[PDB]
Amino acid sequence: ARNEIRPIVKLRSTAGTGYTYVTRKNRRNDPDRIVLRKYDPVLRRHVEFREER
Amino acid sequence: AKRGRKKRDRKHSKANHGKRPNA
Amino acid sequence: MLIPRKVKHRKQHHPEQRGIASGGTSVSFGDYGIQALEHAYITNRQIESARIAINRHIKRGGKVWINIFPDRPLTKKPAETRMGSGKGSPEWWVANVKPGRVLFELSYPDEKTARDALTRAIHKLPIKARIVTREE
Amino acid sequence: SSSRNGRDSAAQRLGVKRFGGQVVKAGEILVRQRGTHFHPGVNVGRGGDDTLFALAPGAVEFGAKRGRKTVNIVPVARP
Amino acid sequence: AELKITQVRSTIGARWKQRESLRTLGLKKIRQSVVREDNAQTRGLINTVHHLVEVEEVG
RNA sequence: GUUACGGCGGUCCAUAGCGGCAGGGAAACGCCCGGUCCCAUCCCGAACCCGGAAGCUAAGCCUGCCAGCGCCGAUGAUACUACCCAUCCGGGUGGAAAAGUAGGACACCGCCGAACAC
RNA sequence: AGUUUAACUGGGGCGGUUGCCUCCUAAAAUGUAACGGAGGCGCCCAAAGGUUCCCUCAACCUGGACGGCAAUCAGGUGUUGAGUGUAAGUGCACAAGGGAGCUUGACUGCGAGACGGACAUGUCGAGCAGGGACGAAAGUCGGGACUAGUGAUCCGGCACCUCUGAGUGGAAGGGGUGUCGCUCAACGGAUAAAAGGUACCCCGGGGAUAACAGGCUGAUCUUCCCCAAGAGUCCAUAUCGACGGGAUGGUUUGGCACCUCGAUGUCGGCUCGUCGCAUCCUGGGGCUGGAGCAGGUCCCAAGGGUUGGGCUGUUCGCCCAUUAAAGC
RNA sequence: UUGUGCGCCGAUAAUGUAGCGGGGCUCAAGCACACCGCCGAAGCCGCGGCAGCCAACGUGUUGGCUGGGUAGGGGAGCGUCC
RNA sequence: UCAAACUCCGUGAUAGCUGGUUCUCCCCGAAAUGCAUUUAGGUGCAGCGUCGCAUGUUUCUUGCCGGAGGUAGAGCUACUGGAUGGCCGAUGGGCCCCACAGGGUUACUGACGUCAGCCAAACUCCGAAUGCCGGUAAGUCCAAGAGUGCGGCAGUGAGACGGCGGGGGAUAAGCUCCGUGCGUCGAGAGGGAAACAGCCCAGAUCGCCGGCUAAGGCCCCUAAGCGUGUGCUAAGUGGAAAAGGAU
Repeated sequence: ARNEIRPIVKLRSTAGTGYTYVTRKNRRNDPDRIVLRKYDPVLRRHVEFREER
Repeated sequence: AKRGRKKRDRKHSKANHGKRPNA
Repeated sequence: MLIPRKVKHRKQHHPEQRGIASGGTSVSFGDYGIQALEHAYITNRQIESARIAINRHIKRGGKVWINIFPDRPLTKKPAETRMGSGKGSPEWWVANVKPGRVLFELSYPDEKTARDALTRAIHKLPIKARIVTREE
Repeated sequence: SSSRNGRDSAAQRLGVKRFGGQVVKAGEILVRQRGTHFHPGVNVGRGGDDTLFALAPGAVEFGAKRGRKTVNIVPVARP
Repeated sequence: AELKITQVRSTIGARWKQRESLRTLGLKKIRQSVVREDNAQTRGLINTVHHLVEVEEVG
């Protein structure tokens, strides 16, 4: 729709040594941002991403 | 009144079999 | 006056006037009944007029049952308005009445007064009707 | 002086699409449906939208399994 | 044994099934006649189009 | 093969259910004793799990009985209806309900295992 | 100075609405309109997703400290009447409801065959491969019980690529993969960019479309009737007759929009008629709560007659003075 | 007192009978039920000519079916001038 | 002639607009619907037409077997809601015994249950016909001049009335809006209907001073029967009509 600072906010999910940004739309009135996360990159395999915007 | 009724009642004749166009 | 206290859907299609009765073709609770013969929509005010016609003709004591209730509305829409632009509001309430159906049932002793009363209540209604005894 | 109604929703073309007796290939769609009005039986699968489909070729049999109308697939006879 | 057919009316004002079924029996014009079997096929076609055909019976 | 046995299944899943009466425990189904060991409670060995067989068929379960609560259910007729006839009405060929009735029904069937036996 | 200023519409305007989901109409497949009837959306979600396992509510009856209609508890009946994130339906107890442990498949590369289909869009999809979750294994996991939750194309932006690099070598730039930027909501989106008047009006067209008139119907209006609650001192019917009901006539305000917009000249007045009777007078008559004079109501009856004046453009109306009477 | 088949009143508008199409009709020429015949169309048949599709045969004969037609598509032709 | 003269030129301006468009025969032959639309009177694609090639009966019809449906109808102590009359009276409550607690009384208001009779497009434990999807067996078969695929050439995209089913309206309209292997008109003459596009019959190759029939009709006008038989009608019914009234 637009680009307002919506409750459902943020994006970008980048990878360590894995450059395949996987995306997801989530809220931000909750605390967390330094744990969980996983997925398959290019040439590599099931390893861990950050939510890095 | 009269005119419409006589139309709609001429339709009940025998050679029409109960029906006519524009009643 | 007879109306329901609330209907779920307060704008209904017009009832059908096709077919004969399935129930109410048999006097139930009195002795001297009324039976319809045609198809018609009978309203609130008609039935009020009729029960008053009966009570002012027996005047003392003798009971009257009304096996009908106006639970189906109809919609007038306000005057001098071009057609279109919606559906009017409910203003009067009918009951459908298929032939064979019984409307009223009296319980008064003398058949003279009773038959006369039912006749006075027949002449307050739009339908051809007849009078019934509970017998076969 | 408004009729605030008027809306509606376009169709979704639901219902049976391969009735009793017919020959169906694999992955073919027997019925589209919202709920499990018709349930799967044998050689039949369910979708995401509660669609049904065939898992094995053959022909249909709308039978019941404990009060619930099922759909099945039976082996055709090889020529 | 066999049925004998005689088309009487016309196929005008008449629907698709009736028309196609007169064609089935072989009838096109009026006063045509046909010598047909009295099996279920034929009986059903006549049930369909009885108002268009007079039916007689040799047998 | 067979008995008032147990277990796994099926019927286009109540004709199979609920309730009442009587009745059975050989091996089995069970209930019961106790938390040593695996394991478990959003607290509780109540449940799940473990180790055994003092006790009882009371209950579960199986057997017969009761058509009472529920279910099943026709023929024929009627409603409705396709087609046709018919100047309004109504009608003819075919199809055919629901309800009601007569009635039915205290299920049936298959496989393995036991016990029992030639 | 150049140009825009929407469409639908039972004429246009005013109002309202335009896209998507659910239900009825919708006529037992699908589909189907109306300014027809009821609602809703332009989201949320370290879990309200995945998986393995386990359990069954609502309601009622009773007991029970504060506690009551209800709070948490215990015991029974309870096939399912609660609840399902959010509208409705279809489904869900075999649970998709409730609860607990791990957890990221809310993945990558594809996709047989099919639905629906103007077209572009849209929907499911078994199965194969890497690499994983859960589980003892079988097997399930390519988001949510399902359907709504969003917007084509162009033009630009960010990261990565072993694609190109306007003589060579680089580079800019352009590409590609993954992605972002629009109440373009008039939601298949005329431009990135645009509100109104015309009784100064002009042109082309239209009876596809309105006003006068005709026409159809007759809600409404007038005329008439049916039944009789009562009034009428009593007395239903001398007279008025309620509450309801059934028809006329086509003059009234309106409904439809069928001929006429390459012209059917529209309120009233004057002059001039002619026609109907549902009759103002005259004429004949029945009943009376008709003593008589005057009347009241009803039936038949159209031949003749049915005034002049003030105000208003007015029709209608009110008034003055007369009249046998001052008709519709 | 029931159900029926025909009937009565209610009934009633304006250029002229004028709500059988008219004369006229109950000494039915009206309603109903059966029966007999008949008239009636460019329909069907009968005698002939042309034409299109197909088929059979022979060096174009026959036969069956067919032939309303606007928007429109296709095919085959007359006529005028150089 | 002036809400911005006149003349030549651009210029043959442009119009989703009106009108007009010329010789003949032969064959086939529609549509007035859908989605979208700065769009509703226009247009694009699909639909229906023909021409050519390809595929050969795959189309259609009738019979038989298999399948889902929730319509008419009916039903409701089989759910959601409305609701008639009874039985009980909890619960409520006027009032009394007066503490008000508590004991109760009386038409009182009547849950919940219970006996009986009822209604519903958005109520359904149930559930027709037809229509529909596939299979099969024949039929038509010197044809329906069928179906499907492809390519050329288009037109239509303002539909009307009648029957059946339904919405809006006043269950009015020659009203308006949808459905329908229903029809006709459109594009279709002729006969009957007094005259009358849509009604009934019937689908026109041309000719004949030939015959038989349909719908309809046979006293004269008008060709055909003041036909046969048995009964009704007294009203000019026939040849408009209601509620209701009546030996």
